[PDB]
Amino acid sequence: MSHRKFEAPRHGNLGFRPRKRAARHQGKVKSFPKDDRTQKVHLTAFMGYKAGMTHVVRDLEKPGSKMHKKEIVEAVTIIECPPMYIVGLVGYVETAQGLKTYKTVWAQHLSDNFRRRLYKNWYKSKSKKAFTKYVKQYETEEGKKSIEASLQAIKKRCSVVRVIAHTQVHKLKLTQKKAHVLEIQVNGGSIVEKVNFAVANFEKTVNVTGVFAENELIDVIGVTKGKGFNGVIKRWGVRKLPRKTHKGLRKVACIGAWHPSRVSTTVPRAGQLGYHHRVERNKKIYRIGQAQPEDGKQISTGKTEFDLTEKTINPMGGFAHYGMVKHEFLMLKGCVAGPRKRALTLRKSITTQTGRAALEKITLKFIDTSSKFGHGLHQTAEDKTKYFGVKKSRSTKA
Amino acid sequence: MVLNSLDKMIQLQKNTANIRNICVLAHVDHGKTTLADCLISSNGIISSRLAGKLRYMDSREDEQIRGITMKSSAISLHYATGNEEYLINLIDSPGHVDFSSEVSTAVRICDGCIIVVDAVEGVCPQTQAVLRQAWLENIRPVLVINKIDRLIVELKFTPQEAYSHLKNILEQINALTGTLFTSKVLEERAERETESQVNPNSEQGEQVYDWSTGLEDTDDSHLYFSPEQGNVVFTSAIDGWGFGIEHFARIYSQKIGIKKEVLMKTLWGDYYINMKAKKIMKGDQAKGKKPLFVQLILENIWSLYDAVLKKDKDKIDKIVTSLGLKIGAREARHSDPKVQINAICSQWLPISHAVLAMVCQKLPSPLDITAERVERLMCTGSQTFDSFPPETQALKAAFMKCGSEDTAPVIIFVSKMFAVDAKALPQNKPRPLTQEEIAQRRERARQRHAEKLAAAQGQAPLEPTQDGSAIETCPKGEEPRGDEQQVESMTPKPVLQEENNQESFIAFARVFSGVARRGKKIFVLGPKYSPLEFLRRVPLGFSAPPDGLPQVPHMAYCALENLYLLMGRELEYLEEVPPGNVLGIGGLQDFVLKSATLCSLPSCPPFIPLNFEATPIVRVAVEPKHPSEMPQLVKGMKLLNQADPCVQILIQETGEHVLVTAGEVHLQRCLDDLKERFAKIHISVSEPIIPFRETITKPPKVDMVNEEIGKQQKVAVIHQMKEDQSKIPEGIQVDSDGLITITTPNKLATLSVRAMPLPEEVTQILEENSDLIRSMEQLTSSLNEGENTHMIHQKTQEKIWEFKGKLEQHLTGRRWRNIVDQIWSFGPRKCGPNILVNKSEDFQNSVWTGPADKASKEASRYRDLGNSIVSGFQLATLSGPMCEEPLMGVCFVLEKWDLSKFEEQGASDLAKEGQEENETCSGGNENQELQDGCSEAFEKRTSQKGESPLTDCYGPFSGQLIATMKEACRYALQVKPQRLMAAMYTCDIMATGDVLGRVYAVLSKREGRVLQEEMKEGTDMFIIKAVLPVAESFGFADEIRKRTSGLASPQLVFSHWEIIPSDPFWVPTTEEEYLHFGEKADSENQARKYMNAVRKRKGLYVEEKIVEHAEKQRTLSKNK
Amino acid sequence: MSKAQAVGSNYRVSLGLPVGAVMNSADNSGAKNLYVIAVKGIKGRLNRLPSAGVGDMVMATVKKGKPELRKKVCTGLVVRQRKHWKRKDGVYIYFEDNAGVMCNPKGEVKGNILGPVAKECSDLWPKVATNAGTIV
RNA sequence: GACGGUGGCCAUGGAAGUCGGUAUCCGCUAAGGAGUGUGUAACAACUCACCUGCCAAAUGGACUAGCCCUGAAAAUGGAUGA
RNA sequence: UGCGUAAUAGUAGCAUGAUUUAGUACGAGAGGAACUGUCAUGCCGGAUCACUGGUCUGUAGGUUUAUUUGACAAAAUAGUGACCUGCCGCUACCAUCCGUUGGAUAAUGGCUGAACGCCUCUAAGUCAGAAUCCAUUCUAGAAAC
Repeated sequence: MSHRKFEAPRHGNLGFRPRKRAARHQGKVKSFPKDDRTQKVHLTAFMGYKAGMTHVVRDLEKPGSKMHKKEIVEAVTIIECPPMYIVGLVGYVETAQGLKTYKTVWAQHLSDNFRRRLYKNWYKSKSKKAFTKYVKQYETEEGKKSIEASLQAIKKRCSVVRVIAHTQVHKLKLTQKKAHVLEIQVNGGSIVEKVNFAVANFEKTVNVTGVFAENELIDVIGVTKGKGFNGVIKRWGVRKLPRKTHKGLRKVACIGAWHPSRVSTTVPRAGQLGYHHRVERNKKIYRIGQAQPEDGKQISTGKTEFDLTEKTINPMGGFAHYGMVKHEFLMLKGCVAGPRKRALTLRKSITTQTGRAALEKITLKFIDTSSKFGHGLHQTAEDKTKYFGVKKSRSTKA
Repeated sequence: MVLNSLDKMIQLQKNTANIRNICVLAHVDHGKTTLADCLISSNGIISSRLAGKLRYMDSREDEQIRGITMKSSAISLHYATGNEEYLINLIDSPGHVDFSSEVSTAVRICDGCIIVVDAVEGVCPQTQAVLRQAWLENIRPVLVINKIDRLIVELKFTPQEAYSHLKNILEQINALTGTLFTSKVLEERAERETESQVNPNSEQGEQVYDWSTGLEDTDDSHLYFSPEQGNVVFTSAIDGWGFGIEHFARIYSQKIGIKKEVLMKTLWGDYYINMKAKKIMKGDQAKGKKPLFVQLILENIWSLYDAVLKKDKDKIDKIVTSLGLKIGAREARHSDPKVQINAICSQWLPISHAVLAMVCQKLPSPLDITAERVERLMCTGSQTFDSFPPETQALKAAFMKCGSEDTAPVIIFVSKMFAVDAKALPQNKPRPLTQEEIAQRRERARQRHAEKLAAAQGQAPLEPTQDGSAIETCPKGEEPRGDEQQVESMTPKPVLQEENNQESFIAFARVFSGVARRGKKIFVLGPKYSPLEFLRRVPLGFSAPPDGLPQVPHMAYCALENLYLLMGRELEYLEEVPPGNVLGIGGLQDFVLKSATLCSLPSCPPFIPLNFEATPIVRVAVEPKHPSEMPQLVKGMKLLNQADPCVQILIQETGEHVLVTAGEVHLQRCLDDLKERFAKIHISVSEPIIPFRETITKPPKVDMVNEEIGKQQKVAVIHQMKEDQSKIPEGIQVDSDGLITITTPNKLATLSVRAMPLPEEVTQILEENSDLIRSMEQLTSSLNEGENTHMIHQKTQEKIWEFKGKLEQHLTGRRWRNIVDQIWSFGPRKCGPNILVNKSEDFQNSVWTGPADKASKEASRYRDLGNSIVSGFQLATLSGPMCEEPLMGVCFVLEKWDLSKFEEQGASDLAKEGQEENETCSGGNENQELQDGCSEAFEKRTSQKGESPLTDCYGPFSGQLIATMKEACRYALQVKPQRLMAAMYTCDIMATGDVLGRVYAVLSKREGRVLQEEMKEGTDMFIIKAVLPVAESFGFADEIRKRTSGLASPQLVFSHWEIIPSDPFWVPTTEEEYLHFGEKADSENQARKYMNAVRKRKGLYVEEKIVEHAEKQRTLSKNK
Repeated sequence: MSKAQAVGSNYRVSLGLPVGAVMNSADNSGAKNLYVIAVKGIKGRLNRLPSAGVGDMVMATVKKGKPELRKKVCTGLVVRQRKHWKRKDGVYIYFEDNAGVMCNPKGEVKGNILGPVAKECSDLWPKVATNAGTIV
């Protein structure tokens, strides 16, 4: 039979067809640009943490429009961006099969990441004395010799190198019992230059200010929300059981025809809802913030008008299940993969682009503070409510 | 001028001979934008071009490039400059693209016009049609050359090309000049030169100092190759320009000190100043140096453009300064590149200071040029004029001073009326009746009331904005509404719109009248006024009221409270017009009828009869849709008359549902009009048009017609005429090879006829229709004719003193003067080419004397058998050799008709007849109280004696007899040899060397032949003569245009009709004859379908009766 | 047809209902109702109504009105969608009940537009803007 | 190089070799059809037929049949068996 | 036991409108374009929930019926009593944000250029060049390292 329509796209993109539970609970990387700019200060990739969204008015700069400048609310994603410490370097080697991890070169600086790659060794699923240093942590003073030996090797071996980076989160409230390691392929400059830079980094602990700009197109990588064993009516864009008189709950109806006489791989079918990676591309970003702790706490936006009367940006309270901000942040234009205990591995776009409203530098006005039943608009609404009474409303719920 | 009012103009408008009528005109409205733009700025009652371009005027660059976009509009453009009035008024006549009556009509609404001629093409059907009328009238039209800032801005050339362009224009115009008039000496003047001032005392005297040199008119007083006393112009409008030669001169004057007149002459052609210190030495007047425009004047302009393009702020200013004028205000206010130019060209633009003087110089009074424009169009007719002695009561003295009377009687003239049920602004309400209030409004509704209107509109329903400063302020025409009243006034009420309901009395037209006032009476004339009709196209002249002379006798007056063109609309304030004006009838009048000239006089010789036809006779016999709207069409056609000069509504020749037009698309336009801008009905069109003439080539052979041209033995003339029809309906009894008789009763009452050719000149006059309907019927009751008897003879030669038939006369001796009375049915329309031949005093009660047609001649009695003859042989002349259509190009002959035949032929048909009527034989002399046989004897004076013993009351019954005459005749024609005499217009096509061949090709394609060529004396233009049929001559001009670039100009003159090879047939109506089977191509041609929907035409005649009668549908044919 | 939007299309589609929804005529012409046949520009897909415009042109009919205007399709203009929307602004215009007007195929509204008209619609169709003193 | 009687006769202001049609003949020459086209309003101009210069030995048509190609598109992925 | 590699497989964005161009080219006219740029939409695909809308065992609060607990009160039963609000949450082109760039070719247009003194996009050789092809980007990650 013809079909008989036209459209029937495979309801859903075939491009994510395995649709498993993606392993890495940080945005796993497998992709970076390439360069030899004298500026090698760019590392490619940070990693922040989502702790909710808020919204913002900003007058927009895109002449040709119905109005060239005009107030508009845009939603906006905010992410705690703590310090990336870099416990070591990993070199590489160019080859037929791809590349390879001959073996790492870790300096010293920190050892908190260590008691996360741990509490799992030998009988009874787990123990708390190390049985293994067998793919792991070296010494300190009798470690740097090795680096010296092997730096030269990686200096010569032209295959690219990435930094063994990691974020700090026990410094946030989340207390993550998972190890939060991440590679960051250093780009620009000579191989030698890159390795030197990496070496230098071990002495320090970078933050996102150096990586991205206030106006900078990221490709966020995360893990979407894992919504559970779930149905085809809900897993794809398929129209449902045609009638009430029909006899199914969870169906397509046809699932592939007598046709080639086995079912086809590609046919709408229920499984589990996307907890995949994906790579949302070209998030322009509106602001890097300054870090809250030890002053900067009462300063997230500055002057009255265009930054408005002082405040923290954060959404109030401890939340019944969730996180509240305490470090510098990134204001990504709306939406990112997953919810609010979820690692947004960031990387600058592969093909950094001029276009139009990819780079257009941008300014803000009013900015929200969430939940309406119980609270209002941060410091101002705090005051008014209080004035009205302290028996009625003030706006603080622990 | 920014400030002018109507209070000042009304007083100065009263006086005459110092007003000067001027008008805007073009070939297809090309260069209309330019002319108008410059004028708008000048005019003060519209408050400049800031609050300008109101009251219908759509400016466009497409037009400039080359574009028609025709429109019927008018802006009130009076000027109270100095101490005088100037009735210009922006006339925008749409005209028509092909030659026509329409073109003649629309274009003639102009006095002292400026004419834009040749866009980027000449010798077209466009240019020789609209402006054909304008250059014929000696009204001193000035040569307006096309846009020159196209050569500076768009194409980007140096000012040296301007000269070239000018030359080209002149060349183009030369051709135009050589269509009419003569242009052998004017080809020398189609160049660019200034041969004066070559002497040493002139080259450094009048070039340093002023002195004077002549700029007066030479040879021609039209638009051909003349300065017109310094009013030639180079009209542009890309940022608005109002300039020409005078402007150029002025600048030159300012540099050192030379007179303007001198400079203008220099600038018309080429002149060579060396520029050492404005002194020249000879040697450069035979070899050259450098022309003026690229040296100075246009050079500056060019420089300015360049500056603008690059973007310089001070450079432009410097250039302006150099150019010899002020630099303006907007130099450091805006960024000002084009803005500066715009600013300057609002200060520069008011031409009233310069041009008015020039106009005055050109034209001392409108009284002078009126005498030269009476003899150039219709005023008595196409034959004679009012300027000649024919029709001279009090016209020659009148139109020397212009108008009919100085106290304003009003007249009429067609220029196409406005569309009703859309505009209906002339009303009987207080604010138009009060002439002052309206005037006030007009002067205040440009940019002053606009603000108020705006305020009213945006802030009446409340809350346009939400939380804004619109409702907070609540403006009453204060600070907010003051803005947006300088680029274009938003909602200004431009034409003073209809406050109260529609009462349509709108009209466009022209009238020349004296000092008219409010509450002025005029004697309204009827729907058909005979006296007026009797005055035009003849030498008669007289003024008397109705005493039963017209159809409707009337003694009633109609009011006329204003004179309007609808330029400022409604009943205007400016009504005190001088002798000669561009406005038409006003008040409560839109009657611009053909036979009713609205005047204060009860009757008078009409000053202008309606326009003449470019190509004679374009018609179509359409019919309407839905039953109640049948008279609606007719009604509409009364309004159509008002609009266009020709439509068949007055005097029924072809019935009232027929158009009469001259043109290619004119007819089409007319058709569309009565669905749209008159009656709002919908009608069945039929684009197949013009039935051709059906000519019989030669007589029939020996059968029952012994007087004949010998034999008809041919296979085919073009298609077969023998085996296609006839020989078996009534041919089984008699005639083998054809059929020229009948045998229904079978030799109780039979006849035989012949169709000879007739000479062509004779035919032409017959078909013109000089004879009347009363000339052929009822001469005893009415007056007995005398002048008409000889005229007929002079055309068709036959008389009652001819007892050797038609043959003698046709051959030998043409143009005799004798009496052609006692004729029943002279032709198909009773004024045509056919005639029933008297070759007998009396056969046997047949073929002598009409129903009451007499020459004072009788053998025994006037009594005979005229009732059965006249009705029968009328139908014989109206069914041709293929059924239907009139016999045209033919002189009919009746060999014999015999009633009371006591002989008979034994057969079945005869037997049947006998059974039916119960007669032993036919008669009239005898009776048995049975049968009929009506005659002229009974109604005239009872019984018949002398010529016969008893009166005819016996033989086959009258109806049957009538039927049978038609039949035999029909048969005879069908068998005779025949060819299609196609309708023709000769094409006297004005052509040039390269586009003769192309023209010929077209002719070849669409029938005909080139006869000969006539060459114009002393020019490259010719005029080719060639015959071309009428049906194919439609859409001809367009085709020509398509073929090349309209380089050949067609004009279809009527040169009779000719015999050309095409199959002259159409399937016979009788089914016995269709058993032979006329072919679907050759006996049903596409050229020969002019009959199914191209022949519903009867004011006079078009009757076709159903043949054969014999009692009932059971008793008609039983043994037959 | 017509078509002239805008600049932009004044952003996203929103409706009060697609095909088969009555909205008032809001017009001096004696159309008293407007019932949708379909909407212009809807290219559409498998099973999906041709859905109401925010201020866009529709194939419509006079279901209850003047009998002269009754029957015969008519291009119209939606003026206010009962069912709501957010604009590039951060407001949510919402109305009492759906409404539009019968119009010319160059967009032009016939008489004068009754009641309130969303500004987007006005922007889209200049005639609409012209022929009303309420544009909110 | 590719001329003359000559605008041959027709049609035709004109169509001269060449809108188109007909007869289609001769002079002089190595050589040139009352002319293959392009083109010209039409003549011309160019190009061809037709003749010679130079290069310097092969060339031109018309078919015939061997393989290859064109024809030669249909439905799960794909079969000289691979 | 870390952090990686990526063979293999799959693969996604597709299309319109307005505007500029421009009432310019083009065109006798009537009519009437494009390359580029600009702003939006349709459908589709991936997310999300700042906003709004949706819902309610949050039985969170109120309003009310009947009943029961002597009344007040506070509770129950009514299998969530009904009704109005209504959080977190999940979710709606019933909201929001996001969907790239290199080589390789096709047709086709050439270039030099023979076979075949010329001539030819072709035979040797090669230039440009599709929604195409394959990569880039993106999903999974081999009894693969």
